Amino acid sequence: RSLKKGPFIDLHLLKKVEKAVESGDKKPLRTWSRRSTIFPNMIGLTIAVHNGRQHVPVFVTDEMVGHKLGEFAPTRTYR
Amino acid sequence: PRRRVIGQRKILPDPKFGSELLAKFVNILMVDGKKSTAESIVYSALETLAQRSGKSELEAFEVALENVRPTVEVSTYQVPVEVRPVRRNALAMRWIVEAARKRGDKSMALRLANELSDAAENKGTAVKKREDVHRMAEANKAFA
Amino acid sequence: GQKVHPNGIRLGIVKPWNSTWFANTKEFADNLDSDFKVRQYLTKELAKASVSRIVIERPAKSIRVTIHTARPGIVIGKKGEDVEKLRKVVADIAGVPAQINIAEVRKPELDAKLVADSITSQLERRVMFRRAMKRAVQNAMRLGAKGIKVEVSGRLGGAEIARTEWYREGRVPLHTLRADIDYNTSEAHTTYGVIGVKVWIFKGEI
Amino acid sequence: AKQSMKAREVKRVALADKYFAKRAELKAIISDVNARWNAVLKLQTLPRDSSPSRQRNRCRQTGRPHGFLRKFGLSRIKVREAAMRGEIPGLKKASW
Amino acid sequence: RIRIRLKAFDHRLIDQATAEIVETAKRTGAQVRGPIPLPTRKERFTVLISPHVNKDARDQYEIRTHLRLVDIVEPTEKTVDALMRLDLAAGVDVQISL
Amino acid sequence: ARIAGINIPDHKHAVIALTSIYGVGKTRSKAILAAAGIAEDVKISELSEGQIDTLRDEVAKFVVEGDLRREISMSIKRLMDLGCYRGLRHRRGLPVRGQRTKTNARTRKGPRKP
Amino acid sequence: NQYYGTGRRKSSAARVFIKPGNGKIVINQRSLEQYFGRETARMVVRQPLELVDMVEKLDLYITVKGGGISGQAGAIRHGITRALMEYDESLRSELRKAGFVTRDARQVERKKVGLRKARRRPQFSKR
RNA sequence: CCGGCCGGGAACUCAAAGGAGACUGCCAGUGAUAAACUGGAGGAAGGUGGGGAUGACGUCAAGUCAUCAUGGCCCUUACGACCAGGGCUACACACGUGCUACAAUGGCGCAUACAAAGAGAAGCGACCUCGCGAGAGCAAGCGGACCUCAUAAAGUGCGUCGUAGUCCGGAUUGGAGUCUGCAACUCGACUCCAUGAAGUCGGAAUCGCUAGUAAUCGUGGAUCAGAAUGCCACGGUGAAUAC
Repeated sequence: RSLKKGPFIDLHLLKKVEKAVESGDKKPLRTWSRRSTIFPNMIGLTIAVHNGRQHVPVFVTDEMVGHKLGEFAPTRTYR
Repeated sequence: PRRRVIGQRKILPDPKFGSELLAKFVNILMVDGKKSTAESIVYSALETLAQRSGKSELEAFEVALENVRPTVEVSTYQVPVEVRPVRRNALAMRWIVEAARKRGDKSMALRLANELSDAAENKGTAVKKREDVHRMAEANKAFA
Repeated sequence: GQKVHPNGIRLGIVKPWNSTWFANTKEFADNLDSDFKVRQYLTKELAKASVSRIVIERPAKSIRVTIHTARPGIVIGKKGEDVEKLRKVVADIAGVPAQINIAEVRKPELDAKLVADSITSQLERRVMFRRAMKRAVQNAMRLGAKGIKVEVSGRLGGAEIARTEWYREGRVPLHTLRADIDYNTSEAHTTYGVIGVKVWIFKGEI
Repeated sequence: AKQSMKAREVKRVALADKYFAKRAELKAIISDVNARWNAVLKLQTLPRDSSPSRQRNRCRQTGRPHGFLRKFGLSRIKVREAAMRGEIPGLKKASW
Repeated sequence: RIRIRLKAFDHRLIDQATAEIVETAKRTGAQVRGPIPLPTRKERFTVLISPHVNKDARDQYEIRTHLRLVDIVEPTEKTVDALMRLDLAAGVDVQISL
Repeated sequence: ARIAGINIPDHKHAVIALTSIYGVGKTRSKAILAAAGIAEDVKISELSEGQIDTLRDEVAKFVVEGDLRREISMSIKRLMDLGCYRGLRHRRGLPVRGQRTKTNARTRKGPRKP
Repeated sequence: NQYYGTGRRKSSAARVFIKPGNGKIVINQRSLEQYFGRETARMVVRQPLELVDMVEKLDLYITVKGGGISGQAGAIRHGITRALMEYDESLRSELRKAGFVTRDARQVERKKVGLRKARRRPQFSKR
């Protein structure tokens, strides 16, 4: 995969997740940051991930954790 | 060949028997510029040919190749025409080598040793190629 | 499109280079771009002066620009304030202490930069091209010039299709590599668009 | 090639030698086998154009992105034009 | 002892320059080895010659860097005083490293 | 010769007849014969029974036939039940590892339809 | 005494030294059957010495570098025939006639632009 | 200290500058006693020696207004500008050009020999230690015929495999990682373990090559932080055939 040293999330998503788990899961999060590895504290939140045009809501299950965000937001619509 | 009549280049003879005939035979057998491999195959195959027939090396080769040399070869006419000697033994070697590549034995030295042995009593595949050429030039004899 | 540039195939044979500095890979691009700036500036600010060549050389952290021109007096001026002004701004551009020299191109009708600039100037003063070309070939063949070919091209006389119409007199041996062919090229921005003027001048066989 | 792009290129160089080569120190020294804190991996809120892997190496004269040649600093087109005129020293046709 | 290594793009210009530095040095000082030539670096550049498609039309170019090495042996004060400020070369890079 | 399952390989060198076990290639087989102290080029004929169940004892220490097939199947099911890119991609029957589907996706996608 | 030949062949160079003596061949401080005499055609370094024979005639200390197997071997052949200024210009009648004093000036042809190699043009489609 | 390693030698390879050399020059024959052709000697080379650069007047109103320049037209709170995410990587399909194969003239393991040409400072990065490996750590030397990339590989000598979809082939896929880079999900490269398709020589048809050529084997470079089976170069082995 990547990275022997740390996983990756953006610092703005770090702060939005800390405030999102502190004051309870109230609303989906506008996230453009698809670069970001799902952390175990993010479990239960609804984080909408940008797929180029739309923020699609991603409910975090326990087995999302070894993954990037953008895996759960497909960008190309094939029929 | 449109204009240019040509010479020909001189090949080095064989490093074991001094035979330019057999040197051209290892060049006919050679693939991908690998000459060492081809001369190993020729030395092994003709060595077991000399051991099997008991004659000698290149007279067993010269008999086995003497049985496959074509005599003559072929609106659309298929005229019969007399083969030049250099082309004669060139075709001989090409048919021996090609028929030896067709065979289903283990090693190339056994395929070619068995093909030269099958050509010593003229019953192999290259003799069927020679008889085939001679049926074509014998059927169409009416054009000279 | 098929002929080699007749300066470039003669670069080691008879023609010299217009830049004659050595530089390693660290400063080759920087020296080269600094040369584009000093030839760009020094070409724009001497448009009236009939400049032929500008030769750069860099002896040990200092530029040495040589202006081959046909009118050296207008480059120097009344006591050479224009020269010291030019080396001041060339020292501004290149960032090194600048020297500057002026080489007088006598016989200016045998220099292809001056001929192409002449015909270009006449074409953008709206004169007919056959006079400009034909006069250029006649007065160039008049003084030496074992051959000359001029070639204008492109929407000539304000047409709606583009022609070429080249002329030549004498011998212009362009595949011969020891031929001293002085070739240069200009563009005439007229009110109908660009008109390309090429001119080859054969001077001698070695 | 689109003035905007050349200006954008100068922006990226100026940020590249302002921040990084001074705080790219971080990514060379602290992301290392030393302790750890997650902190300096998150201290890449530097303006993303300080990264020197965002310069394109455009042509010095025309700003063309493709066909660049690092020795001369120019695209292949201006290398040929200038090479033939004789402003590139030493450079001439090759044949062997 | 004192190696002077000269580089230039023009071989006439570099052997002129090194002939001048040789006769300067062994005229004033002593014990100059000689202009050893040290292989020419040929850097080749293969550009596309057209402003659009047409890969197969290319133009090949080269820059030949010539070296010469001198290697002056005797460290006379006269040859290092007389060796400085006297080049009269324009396209030569010298390296006068001891 | 019935090692690690119903697998019965024979009349072949032991480095290579062990590769018949689903979950051992060449490397892992060199590890089994080195760990069991067996020469690499003996057959299963000409090999004792105590020697065979030392090979059983060694091949039991890696995840092989059944456990490996259901482990792989479990991995693929986890992906397809996540509905990630690798799962949708794994589900439609199109190449996973970011390859070219405009042409030449043909192992993964099967021989061409019309 | 000591007799020299330069002897090169496709990017090789074989210094050939000859003293009169036995029939030994010393190539890069190594024997003939150990340098390339485990390989194809060690006969060609011995071809100049079958025109009048080497049986116990001359020890030759040869030193070749550059090139391949056959390149080095052809270089030694040319080197010995250049180094048979031991005897006079007598030999160079017959040694000329075997085609041995000819420097075989076949070199690898350069790759040319738009061709995959020196002449193999890339294949062209429909028409 | 057996290594050009040292003192040393400048012979030799070589390096690079300057010269000599090949011109039908000599001989014989044929030919309008002409041009020339055929053959021979000498010579490293023999008849534009090999290769390259060099591409006439013009043709295709061929290609490029997106390298650049440019006439006219058009947008000028937008057809200009800044940003994040996406796309250019989509896939029922069809075509082009390549790579790897289908194997025994081979696969694998062990040992061992012979290159040329290049690149390198925000770079090439030894030695040594750790890791199965990609790599990591400390870090000399080198702006370079001095150091590094960098071990050439086919070859050869042994052993094994034994005509099997096999010890062929490596696609695909799961897992585990390394590096570069703010960041490898869309969408890198490489490594390790596992998986092990299709393919057994290709229908009609079609292409390249005339000699260091084709074929085959490796190596380097440009672009480039990282990304070539492409491109541009370099050498190794080395044919067949031309009535």
